[PDB]
Amino acid sequence: LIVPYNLPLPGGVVPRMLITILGTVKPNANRIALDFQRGNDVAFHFNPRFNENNRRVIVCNTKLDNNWGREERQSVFPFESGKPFKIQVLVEPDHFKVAVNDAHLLQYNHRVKKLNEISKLGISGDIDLTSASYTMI
Ligand SMILES: CO[C@H]1O[C@H](CO)[C@H](O)[C@H](OCc2cc3ccccc3oc2=O)[C@H]1OC(C)=O
Ligand SMILES: [Cl-]
Repeated sequence: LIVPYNLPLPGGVVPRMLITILGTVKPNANRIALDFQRGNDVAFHFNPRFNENNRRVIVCNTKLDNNWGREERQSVFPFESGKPFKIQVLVEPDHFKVAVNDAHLLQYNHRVKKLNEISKLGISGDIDLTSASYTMI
């Protein structure tokens, strides 16, 4: 698939929706980003950074009216340059739940509450993207 890739989420997200992204991190990658969007707002930005001051960190945040909010940072970093990955995002009633390579990684409490209006997922960064799909569990 071509990156950046836009995956429509028809009628928005709902609890029990599972999104699966398969790809390979490029050698010498700098960043990956998943952006769940509500129009111009970003309800959930998930942003692995491979070199922030010589550390690897995952930054999560929300953008409202063009302004970024308070960051939530995770130091557990399961991505590896050059290697294949699987990201699964499970929508639960109170948070997005993220697993990488079948291991739980983090939860992100819903700040944007109109879940039915979060109707696009943007996938970008230094990856080769193999597939991006959703199903209901
Ligand atoms: C406060 O802004 C930083 O932190 C934000 C999260 O709190 C975003 O990750 C944002 O990134 C959004 C962003 C970065 C980007 C980088 C390359 C290409 C396209 C990009 O599109 C973006 O929205 C960051 O901004 C910078 C300089 O990386
Ligand atoms: Cl809202």
